[PDB]
Amino acid sequence: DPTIRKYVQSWQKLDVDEQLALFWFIYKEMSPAIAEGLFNQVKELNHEQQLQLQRDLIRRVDNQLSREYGSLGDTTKLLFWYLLSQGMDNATIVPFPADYKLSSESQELLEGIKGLGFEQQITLFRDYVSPMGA
Ligand SMILES: CC1=C(/C=C/C(C)=C/C=C/C(C)=C/C=C/C=C(C)/C=C/C=C(C)/C=C/C2=C(C)CCCC2(C)C)C(C)(C)CCC1
Repeated sequence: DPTIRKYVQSWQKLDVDEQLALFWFIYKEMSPAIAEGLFNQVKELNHEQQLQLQRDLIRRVDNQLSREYGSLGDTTKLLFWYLLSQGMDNATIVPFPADYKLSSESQELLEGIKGLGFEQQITLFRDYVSPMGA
């Protein structure tokens, strides 16, 4: 389980967009009210602002939405990130680009994360999204 922190640290060394790409592809290889609430504030924005929030959450930017995120529990935070992925498959959230290919480093992490067990993956994801926001 020290290997989980290494995934988190490796994940946190990538570019912000690279991080979001890795998170999205993992989603393709696979408290709710509070999450649905924050999720509504997201899809109520313009598609561009939807992108800037997710970046701002990874960058720990200090704004109102990041503060709300940062004030939630780990479970809610991860559920929020799930509803974002669902909102993207349903075209509710700004879509993901087809022509994006993962860096050599990212594809290594992904296959490495494909090796972990479902519960270690959940543990990984919770720790990755837990310190985001403000
Ligand atoms: C590419 C790019 C972009 C974008 C991107 C994005 C936007 C992404 C996103 C991504 C995402 C948005 C992702 C997500 C993910 C999610 C996930 C991965 C989730 C998971 C979850 C889970 C795992 C859960 C579990 C559970 C529950 C539900 C609760 C408790 C119990 C259990 C455990 C069952 C742009 C446009 C700028 C362009 C350039 C770059």
